[PDB]
Amino acid sequence: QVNALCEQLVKAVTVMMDPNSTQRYRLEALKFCEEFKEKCPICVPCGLRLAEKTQVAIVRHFGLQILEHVVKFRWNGMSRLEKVYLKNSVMELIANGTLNILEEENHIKDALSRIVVEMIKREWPQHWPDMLIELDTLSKQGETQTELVMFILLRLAEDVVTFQTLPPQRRRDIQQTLTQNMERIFSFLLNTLQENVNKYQQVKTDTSQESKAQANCRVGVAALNTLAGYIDWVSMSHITAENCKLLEILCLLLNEQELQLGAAECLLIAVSRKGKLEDRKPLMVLFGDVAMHYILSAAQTADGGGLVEKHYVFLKRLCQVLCALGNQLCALLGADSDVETPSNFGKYLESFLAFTTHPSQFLRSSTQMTWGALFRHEILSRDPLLLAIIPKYLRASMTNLVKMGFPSKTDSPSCEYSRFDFDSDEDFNAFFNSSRAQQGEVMRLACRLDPKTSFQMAGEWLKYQLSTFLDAGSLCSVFSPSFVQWEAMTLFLESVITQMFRTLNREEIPVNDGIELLQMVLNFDTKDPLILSCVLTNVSALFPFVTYRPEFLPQVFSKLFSSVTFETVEESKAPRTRAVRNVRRHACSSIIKMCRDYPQLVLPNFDMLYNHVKQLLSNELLLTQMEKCALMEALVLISNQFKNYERQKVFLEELMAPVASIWLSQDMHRVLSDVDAFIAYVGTDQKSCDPGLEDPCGLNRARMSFCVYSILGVVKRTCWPTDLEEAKAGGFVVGYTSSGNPIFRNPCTEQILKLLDNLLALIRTHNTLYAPEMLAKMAEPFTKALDMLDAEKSAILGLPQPLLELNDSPVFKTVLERMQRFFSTLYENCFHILGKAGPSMQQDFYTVEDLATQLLSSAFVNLNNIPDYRLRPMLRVFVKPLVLFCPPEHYEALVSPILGPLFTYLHMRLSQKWQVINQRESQEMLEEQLVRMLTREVMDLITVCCVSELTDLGKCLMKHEDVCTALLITAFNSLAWKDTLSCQRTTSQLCWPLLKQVLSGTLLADAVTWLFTSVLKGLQMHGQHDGCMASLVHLAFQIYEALRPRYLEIRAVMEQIPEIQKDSLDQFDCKLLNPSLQKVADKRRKDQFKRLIAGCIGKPLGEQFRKEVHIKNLPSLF
Repeated sequence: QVNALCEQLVKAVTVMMDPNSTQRYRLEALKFCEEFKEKCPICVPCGLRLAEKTQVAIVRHFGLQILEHVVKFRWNGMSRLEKVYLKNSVMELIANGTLNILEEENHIKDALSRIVVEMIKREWPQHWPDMLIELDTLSKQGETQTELVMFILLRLAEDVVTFQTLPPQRRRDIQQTLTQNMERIFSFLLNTLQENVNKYQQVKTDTSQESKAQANCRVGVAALNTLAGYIDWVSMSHITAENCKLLEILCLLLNEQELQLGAAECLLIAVSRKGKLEDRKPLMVLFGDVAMHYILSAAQTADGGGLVEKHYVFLKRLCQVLCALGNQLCALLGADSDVETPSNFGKYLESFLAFTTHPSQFLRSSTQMTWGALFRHEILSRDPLLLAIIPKYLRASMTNLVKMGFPSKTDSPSCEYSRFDFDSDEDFNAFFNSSRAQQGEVMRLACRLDPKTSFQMAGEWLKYQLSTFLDAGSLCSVFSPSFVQWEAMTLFLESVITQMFRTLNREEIPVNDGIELLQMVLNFDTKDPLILSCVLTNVSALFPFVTYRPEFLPQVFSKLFSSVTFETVEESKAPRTRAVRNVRRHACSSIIKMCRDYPQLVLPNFDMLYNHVKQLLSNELLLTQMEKCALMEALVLISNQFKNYERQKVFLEELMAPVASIWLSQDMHRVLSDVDAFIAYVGTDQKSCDPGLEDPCGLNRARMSFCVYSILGVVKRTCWPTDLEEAKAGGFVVGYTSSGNPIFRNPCTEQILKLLDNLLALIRTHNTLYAPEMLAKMAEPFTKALDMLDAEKSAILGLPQPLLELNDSPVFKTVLERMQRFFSTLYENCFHILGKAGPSMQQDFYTVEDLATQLLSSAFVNLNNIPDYRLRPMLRVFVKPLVLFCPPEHYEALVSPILGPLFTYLHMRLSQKWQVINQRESQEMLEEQLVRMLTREVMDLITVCCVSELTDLGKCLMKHEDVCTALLITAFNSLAWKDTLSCQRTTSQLCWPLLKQVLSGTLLADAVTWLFTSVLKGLQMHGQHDGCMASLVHLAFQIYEALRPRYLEIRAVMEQIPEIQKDSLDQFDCKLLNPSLQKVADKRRKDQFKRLIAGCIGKPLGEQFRKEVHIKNLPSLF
């Protein structure tokens, strides 16, 4: 009667998991299986019958699965005798009903472990008085039983600590029972691991008894994985209980290749705990001769093996162990007197340096953080051993700055490890660039400790590159030793000199040697653009020496300005390569940096610099617009040093007059007004495309770009003297505020205000051009002229940038990309002008006649059709600086009338697109990521607009009604969105001040209904993140004691939270309703009602990647 039903089930399985079965028989079989679990009361003895070892494992995997199902749901409708019969029968399965440990399927053990762990979840807190003793006794009987016990303990700890697939009150009961008996649990795990490991040691080698070797080995693996499952979260006292004997056992396991990875992971998890400082002291035991003996022996033994998938991972693990150990030593010294410098610090530094010189790029990048923590420490940066290893570290660092080791090539021994750790040359390029940017900071931290040797090696390297001839891939290259060694030397010298002038006294600076190097790089000459860029960066790096010997100032000029006109490669026979543009750009940039950081040196030469610049501007076709306006920015930076209002005023009028004639001409005025004439001027209406006849339009859009760039530069660079006395003397102070603050006037104001109107017209036409009605007016080859650039797409999508040789590569290679870049840089540059316009000319720009209405009629014309990738730079570049740089007197004049409808539209749009996303390769995730970053920028803008404990401007906003009815729903509706980093930002900093200033209106608003659902749904959204849990509960506690003594409608949703006892709630609510603070005082009532809200706590996905989500102290191997 049951054996026939079990045969029917076996038929359902053999037709279910069969590729030959048609879908109809298959779907009906599935229905019979799920309906067997759901509809049958005799599923327990059937499932127990199917799990017999004699049956096929598949059927068994079904049977226990069925059984599992029972203890999940059908348990509720069960009797006591059925329960105890199920426990006894399942334990009989663990003791006897299991296949041989060597050949038993692992997933069978996993399902059985699911059963036992679920039965533990159900009744272990009270109904299992001797479960630990029982698991111990049954484990002692055999090896299979010990392994299964390891599975049960690991999965149990995973579910109770991380996944929380268990009633919450039972979760606290089980967690407290674990914490109480944790000494016995960890003692059992350690004793069993040591026992099975010792038996493995005694049976390491036998003639024909390998079954016990592989068996006890696998048992040791399971025990190590369970220990790794507990070490991550248990208290530190159990790790160091028996005088840290766990650490010595794990170190003894490092020599065993079959168990080394597990021991290394357990040790790494142990030393990576950022817990209580006094409990982390005994970790320093690992600096001893014994622990470092096993660690170093197993480490350099693993390196002796080739690039095998095992030895490399183990080597990474040990490297991370040494890193986290060093971070521990850095984190302990200085805070406690009992912590001292280890006796074997020198050998540790030598081995760590050996990891720094390793071919693997990953291993080299892993040590950089610990090195920075060593150099940054106050005590260890004075230890003579570290200072003794600093020269070797700097030499190895210089060796590491050269970009070599691409996985596609085979020129370096790093290429092999790069093939192991990376997918393509692009990944290796981006990773190497970032890690190099980090070793710049760590390397400077090393240079401040030994300036003499660092400057010595930098100078020697510079002389080497100036004298030595190296292979260069046309005599030009980007991957050759020439370019990579030139770049590495340039960055090294840059960091060395920068930190030198940052730390060294002026009395101890090698002026003669630095001046010598500056002369050597000024005399050096190359026709290669990239090398020329390296030379320019070396001149800008060596420039501080000019202050001691300003005689070099002419020649330096000659080196920079000549580089501005580096068209010597090709004039008109072929287009200029991207390398050339990069060189001229480096030249103009270096000129700006010189005029910005040393204005008093260039000021007496303002006449010759102005004359040479205007001689470069005499020919319109010679210089690029960015180059022209960059040199203009330099001239303005020099002009600021005049410190006289009328002088800088006259110079700016004369400088901007050519921009005034082109910008204020009625032809240009009509171009920026009519949307059709704008297209005819830019030239996007071209039906048939030919390389010729496109030049006049290029001069048109080039002239417009020149005007916009010039306005942006003059607004950005012009400034009045910092010192108030020099401001009054030069005529820059024209009044005083109501509060008594000074009033300043900018010389560029009178000129820029004449351009503001046409600028706003251009912004109007550009914002309108995104409408599909006007977008369809463009030609077919220019339908994507307003689309997002490919570099922006690959950048926001996280994918690496394309890898190309700058020496042989056109600047655009596509007229469509030239158009797209033009529209992007123009659209962003205009909002840069309006962004910097406020702080540049504050009162004269804020008192503009009908300012807010003109901005709403120019900058916010078509916000529906404007995409996200154009909206976010607008808010970050224009709105945020405009709000943050506006006084509270002019606050309600133009800030609020713009912020109201803008924030409203942001709430509506973000709500819509976020609904589209949450309702469910590179094209869709692109838009999704755009929405996410747009949400981040909106939340940051709203945050700084209202929070610095609420700021003054925030309250001045809270006076208004529209910004409140649009501000309150946004910050609290933002919690229900997937962006986790933006949730923690608004909760602790923004969401709470939004209530302390509406206490008088909260009674009239009755917003208790929307607020509690918003915060609860927001907890349901992320949940898993500990930060969002702590902050979201902090808000949940703040909104609990604030609205409960006012409304009774809180209990309408407070009781809708699942797994809630009315006795518990009413015994933690009514006692909280009455203050009784004079009777009972409590400060930590948060941890009391956290159990009252757990259906919203959220749980991470825990069916696919079980171990990685649970263990949070294991660094990713990357």
